[PDB]
Amino acid sequence: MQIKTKGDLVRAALRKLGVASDATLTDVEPQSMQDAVDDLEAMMAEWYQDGKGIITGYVFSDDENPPAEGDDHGLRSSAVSAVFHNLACRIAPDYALEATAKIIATAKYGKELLYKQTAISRAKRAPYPSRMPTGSGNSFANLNEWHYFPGE
Amino acid sequence: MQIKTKGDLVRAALRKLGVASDATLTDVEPQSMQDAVDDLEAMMAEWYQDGKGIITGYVFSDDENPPAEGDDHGLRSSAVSAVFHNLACRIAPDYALEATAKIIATAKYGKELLYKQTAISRAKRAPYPSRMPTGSGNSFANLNEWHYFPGE
Amino acid sequence: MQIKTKGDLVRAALRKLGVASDATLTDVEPQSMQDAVDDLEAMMAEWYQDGKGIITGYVFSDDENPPAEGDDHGLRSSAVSAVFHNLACRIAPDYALEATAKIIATAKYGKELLYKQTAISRAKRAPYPSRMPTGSGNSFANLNEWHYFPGE
Amino acid sequence: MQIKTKGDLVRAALRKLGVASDATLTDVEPQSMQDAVDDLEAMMAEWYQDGKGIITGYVFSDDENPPAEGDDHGLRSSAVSAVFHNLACRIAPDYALEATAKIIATAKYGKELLYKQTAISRAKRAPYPSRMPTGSGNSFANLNEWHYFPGE
Amino acid sequence: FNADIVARTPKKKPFFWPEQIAGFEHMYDGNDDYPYYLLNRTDENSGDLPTQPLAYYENPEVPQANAYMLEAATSAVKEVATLGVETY
Amino acid sequence: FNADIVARTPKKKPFFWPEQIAGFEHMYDGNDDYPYYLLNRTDENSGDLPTQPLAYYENPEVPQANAYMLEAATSAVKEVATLGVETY
Repeated sequence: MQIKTKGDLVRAALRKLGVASDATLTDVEPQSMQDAVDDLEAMMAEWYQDGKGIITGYVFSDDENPPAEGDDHGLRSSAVSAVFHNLACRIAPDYALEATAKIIATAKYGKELLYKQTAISRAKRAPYPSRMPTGSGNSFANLNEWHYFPGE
Repeated sequence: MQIKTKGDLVRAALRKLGVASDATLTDVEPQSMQDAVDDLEAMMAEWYQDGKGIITGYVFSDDENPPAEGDDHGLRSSAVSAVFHNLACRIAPDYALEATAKIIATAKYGKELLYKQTAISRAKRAPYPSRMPTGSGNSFANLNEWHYFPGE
Repeated sequence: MQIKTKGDLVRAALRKLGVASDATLTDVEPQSMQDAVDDLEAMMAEWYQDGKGIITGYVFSDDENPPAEGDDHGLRSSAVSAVFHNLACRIAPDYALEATAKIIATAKYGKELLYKQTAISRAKRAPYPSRMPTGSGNSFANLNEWHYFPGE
Repeated sequence: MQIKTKGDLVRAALRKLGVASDATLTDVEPQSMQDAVDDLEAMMAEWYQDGKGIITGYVFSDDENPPAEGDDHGLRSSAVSAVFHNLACRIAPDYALEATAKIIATAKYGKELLYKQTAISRAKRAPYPSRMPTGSGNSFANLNEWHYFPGE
Repeated sequence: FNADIVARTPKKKPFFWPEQIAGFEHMYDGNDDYPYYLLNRTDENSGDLPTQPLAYYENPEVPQANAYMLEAATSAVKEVATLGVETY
Repeated sequence: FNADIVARTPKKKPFFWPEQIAGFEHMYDGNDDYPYYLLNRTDENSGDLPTQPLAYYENPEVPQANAYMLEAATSAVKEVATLGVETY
């Protein structure tokens, strides 16, 4: 993918909003880019609720490294579009703007697709209760005195 | 995260509202920042109902320390975003404004995600009533004269 | 908290309405502040129906002390926001104004949170009726001739 | 088909939006073409969720080859229309535009037709459960001690 | 055929959007350690999650045709498998 | 199969939004120290909480196919396991 850094995601979001692009004649101040990177980091931290939210492979930059822009986001190829569409939606209010309906629909669809695989992986059935017998059909379990399921 | 102080949250909220930013040519008076910090402290006190509300790790400043702005909020990485978003919705009426729909939606989503883990932790089932027998299956309890559940 | 007096609450309410603030160039006459303090006292008396209403710790000033403004309100940290939001809503009609939707929503939420703990504390189940037997299972009561519940 | 490259898809999408064409007098900057190609790659990666999404035969370009535009997309003849219609819908917000109703309807229809065959192929019935007997009618299985279905 | 209905048929479970139960998936796995079930309510793009009554997969059912035909065939075999009235 | 329904199936409990019962979670744990249940009503952003009738997880049920086929299998074994009319 050509989008390999956090700043690349920021530029993609700004191009989506029409605020700035590599084709326009006026580009935003680098402070605006830093603010957008901060918004992206906050959003990603909010999504990734310390491992109990949306898993994306995003790499959170540290304070020791000076430039937040320039580090690889670490996202997979299938996650970039959703991330930068949601970023455009989130940073639209900064410029007294409002993301168009297509951007909002794409952001919703991308977030759903982002969480689809994790939701599939988290649909796990609980084990048998501790008060449930194994049954006489399980000859191996019954010969070894395992009459009831362990549980937990 | 780069948002490490209460004033950073206030600046993020003001940037969200479009009132002021590090890119604009006119910034708000420091008294406006102090008022926003006071509003943030009041909102955090309201949310954290002396420990029976929303737990976020926010650190309440004391009167002995002069500058309320400058102390770390103590929030986690996932909690920051929601906070300042809500802050925007609470300080928009000061400047005769109204936060856009995206800001309100993000504030609702962030508050819900903030309380999600505490709600999971507080879904505790009550113990057995004091009038409920343990049963003869519980051989250990029955042999030690524990025929009924304690309760409370 | 930096809001420690009745006048601080009045100033916060006026700032929330956009009427006056420490940043504006024209502040209201001190008579307007006195009128707002009177409105706050009336509202607090109405809420606190001689102890049968909303309990907040608010301290009612006496006639002997000349300045009603200047005394600590005595509210908790979590009650200040609701109080001053409701005060802004109540004093908006004086200046031919109308509080915005966010202020009204915050006032409703704050009042609900204010009464939440008292409502929890007041949900007390009535004792057993005077005509209800204790039952033979209660050996201690039956041996002491307490065959029926006292009641009241 | 005359649409054999990624840039051909981008040009078809731009023509569908009325932004640029081989008949107009002003064509978009090549940077706009590169941005559209990046959007197409992101959309294709999102659709093709590492093989668990929409299978189309699209070939993802590598970083070693300099020009992303110029490589054959590898799509089938029946997939080109849906791809470039969805691309036009996705890149419309860049130019402060909104795709007309016909383009959106064609994009929906094309995506449905794109996933139709894969949905048919993925409607596979699960095998018999491990606890289900084969039955005495299956003489071959019963003579070979296969009294129960394997499962999994 | 009826046996095939009993074994190879999805059973009655709720229909959920993945975002409705995001973060609460351990509440629905079948344990009994919670007093209720929690559902997500807000969406950062749509404001609020759409309202739709919970839909459950229908329980497997033997068709009226299958039961009627099983009864009819059993009755027919019962009536026709009578030698004479006795084996005189 | 039916036994698996009794053990591994979520029980009948209410469906709650976390904000609906925020602060009243001790009222729904199963104790009997309160005369009623309290619900949060207001929201600081949406003004008022949306209205939606309380939904409960459906009780576990044995499918009609399972009961019908169990009865049919038991009847078939009853009818076929008759030596002669007597072991003459």
